Amino acid sequence: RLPSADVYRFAEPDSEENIIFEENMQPKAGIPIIKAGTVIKLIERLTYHMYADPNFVRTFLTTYRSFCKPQELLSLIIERFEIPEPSAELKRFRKEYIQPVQLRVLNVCRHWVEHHFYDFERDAYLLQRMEEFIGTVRGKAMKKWVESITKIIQRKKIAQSSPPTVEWHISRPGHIETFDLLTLHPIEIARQLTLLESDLYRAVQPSELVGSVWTKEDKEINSPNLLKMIRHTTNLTLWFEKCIVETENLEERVAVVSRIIEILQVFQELNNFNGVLEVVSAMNSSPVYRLDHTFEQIPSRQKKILEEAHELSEDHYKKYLAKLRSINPPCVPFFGIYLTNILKTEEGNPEVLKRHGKELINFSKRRKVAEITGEIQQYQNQPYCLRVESDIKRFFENLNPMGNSMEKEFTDYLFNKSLEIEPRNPKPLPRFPKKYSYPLKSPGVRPSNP
Amino acid sequence: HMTEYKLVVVGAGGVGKSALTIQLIQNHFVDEYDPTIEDSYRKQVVIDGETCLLDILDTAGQEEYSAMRDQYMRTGEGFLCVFAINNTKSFEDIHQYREQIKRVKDSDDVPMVLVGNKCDLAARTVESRQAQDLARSYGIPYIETSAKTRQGVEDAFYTLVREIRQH
Ligand SMILES: OC1(c2ccc(Br)cc2)CCNCC1
Repeated sequence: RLPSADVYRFAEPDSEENIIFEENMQPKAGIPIIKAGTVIKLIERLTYHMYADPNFVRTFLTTYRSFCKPQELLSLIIERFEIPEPSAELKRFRKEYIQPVQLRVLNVCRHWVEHHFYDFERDAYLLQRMEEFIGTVRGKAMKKWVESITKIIQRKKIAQSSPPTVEWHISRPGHIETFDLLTLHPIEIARQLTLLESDLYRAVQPSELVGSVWTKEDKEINSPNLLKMIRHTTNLTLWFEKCIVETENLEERVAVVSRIIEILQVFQELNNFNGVLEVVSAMNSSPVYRLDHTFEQIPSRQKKILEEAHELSEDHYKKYLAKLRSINPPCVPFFGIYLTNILKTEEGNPEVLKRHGKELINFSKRRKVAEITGEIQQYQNQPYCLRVESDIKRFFENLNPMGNSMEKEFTDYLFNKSLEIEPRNPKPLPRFPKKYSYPLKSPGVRPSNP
Repeated sequence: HMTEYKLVVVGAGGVGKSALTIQLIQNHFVDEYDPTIEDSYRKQVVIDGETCLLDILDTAGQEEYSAMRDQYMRTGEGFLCVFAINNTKSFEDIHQYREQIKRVKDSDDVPMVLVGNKCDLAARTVESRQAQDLARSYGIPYIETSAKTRQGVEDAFYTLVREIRQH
């Protein structure tokens, strides 16, 4: 027997007007899947007495800010904990309702501070209230969980075998002044860029993605790690194009395209799909795509490598998607797909479902977004067994192919360079002098030492 | 085999461009959308009594991958250049989008349509006549659409298919 809704809101029974479910059950746990409900019913199920629901807690705490503010959530979980009484009945209620519920709200508080501490870093009064609440919790059964929460808060307030030998080509260790596309070793370009891109991939948090906040006016405040990651990717595509169209001599430009395809081959080996696609985007750009005299002189083996990479992107990433699903970490996924799927999930589904005239929060929409962020995180756990080279790393971090130019200015310059080096038919192909005073022959993509 | 039209949606981010394609594909009376499945971007339609398949590419959310536009744009035969009627910057960006499409396709006459989307109850800053004037200057159709009511969505897409057929 539970108290009245007039005294305790979470006692109100379930109905089609306050909670609705999906036909299926949690695959591994046999728990019903909540489709929609009121904030009171979602909070009740977040801290349910019958069973624990880690998947729902994980989903809720990731995606709740679209329908409930952090202050309002804390107020709701404090209310839930403060259970009033409605002998045999009283002793059973304390053990089958009050004790399990109070423990579940403490697990929520613990999951919140551990995995979503940003809410507290961003609102110091929210933490003041959490600490005040956690102070008022009493009981021998609670002390274990209350100490753990305090231990996390204070920790949050404070803040393998041998890898392969680093590969060198024309540029030697320490001689950063000569580092360039053709002087650094194609294997080391790909490894050092895979390390940068892997770290950029791993720094992106769900707080930057949930709510499509990277597309909104405050995207620079709310999605900074995602945008640094996209901007590096964009910079490498532009650098690859620049290298190509600024090599005016055909023989040297054939050598440039060929080396970039070797860097692609190594990105494929390393499962760096962001890198693979940086190269495919450069090759399919307007200035590079049209360079028929350059691509004709490219070895067939390399044409086929580039062609298979291009095909990953075809038919809405069909082959990319299957290839990613089949490989295991470490890998660097292409983020763009995730971004489009989160946006369209949020924009293509309603925030609310209406049942018998009452508004219900659409939780399934949120679950679908938490499914995408979970898949992003599964690839963020494993690092590459590759040694960092601090000078090569720095060279790629500081590439600035655009310079002080704006996007239009620069991409028009690249396109006008393309038309100059390979004019539009029936204009004859001019000749241009060499710019490289070192050998153009590649060392290959096979390691030089065992 | 029925004809398949590869369409590409292009436009500014942050102004609800994804609604145009989501509303086309979605059956009205079903508001449940899953961008993960093939059926979410492929639709069988009958335009002027001739059945065809529309394959629509909308990279909504990947605007910062500015060096991937050429790649994505090259997949298309027809383009929907979309702006929000409540955002003048998105309208002003159309000129460059079109210029890239022309460059990518290596053609001054690429099947294209100008779409003005009413994405929310924010105030209109782009008058119908401004967009109708711009569309005329390029020699292309202008369609206004409502993201809330589905008004104009089918006309935008069907007008593009007719532009491709009459190319
Ligand atoms: O063979 C071309 C090519 C193929 C694949 C990619 Br990716 C980029 C370009 C270059 C030469 N013009 C035709 C396409």
